[PDB]
Amino acid sequence: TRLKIVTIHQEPFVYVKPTMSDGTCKEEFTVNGDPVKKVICTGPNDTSPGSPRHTVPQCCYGFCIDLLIKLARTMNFTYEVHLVADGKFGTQERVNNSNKKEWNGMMGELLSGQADMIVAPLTINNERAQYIEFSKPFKYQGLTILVK
Amino acid sequence: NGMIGEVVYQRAVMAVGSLTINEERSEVVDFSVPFVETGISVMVSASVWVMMFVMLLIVSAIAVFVFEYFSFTIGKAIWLLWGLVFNNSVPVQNPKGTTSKIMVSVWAFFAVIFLASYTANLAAFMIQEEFVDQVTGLSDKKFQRPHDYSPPFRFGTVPAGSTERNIRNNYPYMHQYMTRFNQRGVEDALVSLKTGKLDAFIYDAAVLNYKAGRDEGCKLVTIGSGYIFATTGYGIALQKGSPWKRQIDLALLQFVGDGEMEELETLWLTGICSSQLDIDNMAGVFYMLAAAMALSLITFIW
Amino acid sequence: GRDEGCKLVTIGSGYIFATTGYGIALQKGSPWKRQIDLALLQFVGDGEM
Amino acid sequence: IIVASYTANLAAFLVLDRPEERITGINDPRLRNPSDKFIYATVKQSSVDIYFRRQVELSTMYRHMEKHNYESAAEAIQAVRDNKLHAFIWDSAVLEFEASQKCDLVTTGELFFRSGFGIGMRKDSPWKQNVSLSILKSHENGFMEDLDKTWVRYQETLTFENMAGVFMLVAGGIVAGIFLIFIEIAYK
Amino acid sequence: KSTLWLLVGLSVHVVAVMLYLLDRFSPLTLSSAMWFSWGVLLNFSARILGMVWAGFAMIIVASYTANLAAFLVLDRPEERITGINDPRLRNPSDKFIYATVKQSSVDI
Ligand SMILES: *[C@@H]1O[C@H](CO)[C@@H](O)[C@H](O)[C@H]1NC(C)=O
Ligand SMILES: *[C@@H]1O[C@H](CO)[C@@H](O)[C@H](O)[C@H]1NC(C)=O
Ligand SMILES: *[C@@H]1O[C@H](CO)[C@@H](O)[C@H](O)[C@H]1NC(C)=O
Ligand SMILES: *[C@@H]1O[C@H](CO)[C@@H](O)[C@H](O)[C@H]1NC(C)=O
Repeated sequence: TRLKIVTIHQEPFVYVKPTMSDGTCKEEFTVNGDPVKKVICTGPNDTSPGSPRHTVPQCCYGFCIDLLIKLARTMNFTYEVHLVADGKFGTQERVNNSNKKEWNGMMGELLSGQADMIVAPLTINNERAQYIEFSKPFKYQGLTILVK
Repeated sequence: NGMIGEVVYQRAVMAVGSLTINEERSEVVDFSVPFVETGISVMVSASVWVMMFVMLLIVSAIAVFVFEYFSFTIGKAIWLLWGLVFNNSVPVQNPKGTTSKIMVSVWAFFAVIFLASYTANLAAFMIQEEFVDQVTGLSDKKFQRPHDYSPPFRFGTVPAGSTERNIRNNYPYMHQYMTRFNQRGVEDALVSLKTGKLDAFIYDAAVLNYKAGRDEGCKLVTIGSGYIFATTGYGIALQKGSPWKRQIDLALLQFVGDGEMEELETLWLTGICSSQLDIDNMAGVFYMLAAAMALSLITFIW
Repeated sequence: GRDEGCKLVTIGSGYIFATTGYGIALQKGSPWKRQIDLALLQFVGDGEM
Repeated sequence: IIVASYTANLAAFLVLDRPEERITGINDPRLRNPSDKFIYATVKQSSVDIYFRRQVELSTMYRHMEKHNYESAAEAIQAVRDNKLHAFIWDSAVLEFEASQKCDLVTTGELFFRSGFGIGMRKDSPWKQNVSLSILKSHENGFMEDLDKTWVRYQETLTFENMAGVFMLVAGGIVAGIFLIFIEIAYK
Repeated sequence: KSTLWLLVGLSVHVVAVMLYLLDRFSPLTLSSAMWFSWGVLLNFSARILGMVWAGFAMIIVASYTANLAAFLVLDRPEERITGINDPRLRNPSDKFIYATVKQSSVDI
C-alpha cells in the first residue's frame, strides 16, 4: 500500500518548485477556491557534469499529481514520489560491452526495482508495451511543430 | 444483447466490429488498447481615430495661423479638412494662402495613402474567413433547460447506446427531455436536421466527423473535437483470461507506429469541408449618423 | 523538385527532344525478358508504380 | 492611371511575397531533405527518437536531429524563442499549453501519431486492474473535465507599415513650410 | 467550362429632405439642397450633416471596390473534378456524368 512513484518535470504536468525555507511548500490557492495539493518529492538538480549530487525536498504539483491523488483517494494506498536521476524518458540503447541492451530513464528506475508505477506523460508505443504493461490512456495527443 | 452477449457467454471470440469503450463494459471483458480518438459531439448546423484627430487639431491651428499671418478660414478649416480626406467634389473653400495650399498638399497626399491602406484593410477583411458557432459543449445553458430560451428545442440520440448510458449514469434529469424526443436511424438524424424538426443530435464524434465528409452542401458542422465530452477510444473486445490480448495490443501499436494506421485514416475518412454581409459594420454606420443627428438637437437651441 | 529558392526552371516537358524511357537491360537471348516485362506491366496496371 | 496602379501595387506589395511559410506538419519537402538552416530537433533519448528510428522513410530527419537533440523542453523553448533554433517537433499537448502561455510561441496544423498517455506498471502487478478501471471511472464523470478546467482548458491592417517615415516627414516639414514663408518675408 | 443599393437610395432621399428641414429649423433652397444631396454621394449644422454624409459617401464605394476585388478574383469555382479524389466520383450522382469508351483500356 506504499507504491513508489517516479516522474519527470513536465512543464504543463509536473511542476517542480524549490521549498520556501526547509521542506515547506507555499500552499497557494487556485482561482476557484481550492488550495493546490502539492506533494513532497525528491530528485536531483541537473545534469551529471553540472550537478554531481544535489537532491533537496521539493514541491511537485500539477496535472498528474492530481491524477495520483485521485488514484490514492479511490484505491486505498499511500505513496512516496521521487523523480528520475536524469532528464530522459527512456530508450533502448546498447551498453559498451557484453552485447546487451539497456533501458534508461523512468523504465531504468522501474526495471531496477526502484519504482513500481510511472505516472508521467508516457507516450504509448510498441517498444515499451513489449516490456511493461500499460493502462488505458487519459489524454490523447499527436505530434506537431512549434514556431515563432 | 448483440455482440457482448455473444462475447461474454462463450459464443464469440472477439469484437473486431467497431465499439465504444466505457466502464461497465470493461468489468466483464478485456478490451484491447485503443487506436482512434473517439469522443462524443453534437451534429448541428483604436488609436488611428485619436491621433488623426490630434493631427486635425494641429492642422486646424496652423490654418488659423495662416489668417493670423495674412480670408474666411477663421474657424471653418474643419469643414474643408475632414472633407478632403474623402475627396467628395464638394465646394467648400478656395485657399488664398500659400501655407494653406502646401498644408492641403500634405494632408490630401496623406489621405490618399490612408484610403489606400483602408482598401488594404478591406483586403485583409476579405482574408478574414469566419465560421460562427453557438454552443460551447455539453454543459451549455441551452441543454440544461429548454425553457431557458423562448423556443424549447429538441435533442435526440440513438437508442440503447453507450451515449444514453453515459447520460443515465451522469445526468438523469437530462435524459427525460430526450426520452420523449428519440430517433432511430443514423440517416434519420440527417433527415431531422435538413428538415429542421430536431435541433441537436448527440452522438460519437468520429462517426459524425465521417458524416461531415459527405454532407450535402457541407451545411452541418459539429462542435469542436469533444472538449467537454467523453473522449474515449475504440478498441477490440476480447474475453477475460484470453492470451490473445498481448499479441493484439502489440500488433495495434505496431500498426500505429509506422504510418500503417495513417493510410487507413487517409482512405476511410473523407477529409473535406462573394456577397455583402456587414451588419456589425452597418449598425455602426447607422448609429454614428444617429449620433450626428442627435447632436443637431443640441446645436438647435444655442 | 527539391531545390531551395526555385530559381532554376526547365522549359515545360522537353518538347523538342527524344522522349524515351528507362528500362531493364538484359542479354540477347535470356529467357527472363518475357517474365520481367509482364510483371512490369502488372506493376504499372495496379497503380503501384 | 498612376494613382490607380499605385493603389493596386501597394495592396499587392503585401499579397504576393508574404511570409506564407505554413509548414503545418511533417510533409514539408524542405525538411525531408534538410539544410543546415531550418534547424529542428527534439529531446535526446525520447519516444520521438524511437518513433523516427523505426520508420524507414523518416530516418533522414533522424540524421539531422542526431546533430541537434537536446535534453529538456524548456531549453529548447528558450532556444527557439530567441531564434537559435528554427523549428521544434514535439508532443502536441505541451506545445498547445505553452503557446497559450506565451503568445510568441505558435502551434500549427497537422496532428500525426495519434496516441495516448499511459501509466508504467509491471507485468502482473496487483495494482493493474482497478487502476485501469479507475482511469475510465474518471473519464465517465466530469473529473477529467475538472482537471482539464484546472490546466488544459484553463487559458491565460494597422495602417502604420510604410508611412511611419512619411508620418515623421509630415510632423517635421511644417517648420520648413513656415520657413518658406519667412523667406517670403525677405521677398517682401 | 446592388441588393443594398435600394437602402442607399432611400437614405439619400431621407437626407435630401432633412437637409431642407434643418435649413428651415436653423436660423432657391429647394434647388440648392437637392442638387447638393445628389452631388455629395457621387463625387453650420447643415454643413455638419453634409460633412457626415460626405464621410459616409466614400466608404460605400470603398466597400464596393472591396467586394468587386473579392468577387472576380477569388471564386474560380470547382467546376472541374480534382481528379480521382472527387467526392462526386467516389459516391457519384447525376451531377458529374463521367464514363469512357465502351470496351476500352479505361474499362480494363
Ligand atoms: C543547480 O544547478 C547547477 C548546475 O548543475 C549546480 O551547479 C548547482 O548545484 C545548483 N544551483 C542552483 C541554481 O540551485
Ligand atoms: C484503508 O487502509 C487502512 C490502512 O491500511 C485500513 O486500515 C483500512 O481498513 C482501509 N479502509 C478502507 C476505507 O478501505
Ligand atoms: C562507455 O563508458 C564510458 C565511460 O563511462 C562512457 O564515456 C561511454 O559513453 C560509454 N559508452 C556507451 C554509452 O556504451
Ligand atoms: C480490485 O478491487 C476489488 C473490489 O472488490 C478487490 O476485490 C480486489 O482485491 C482489488 N484488486 C487490487 C489489489 O487492485
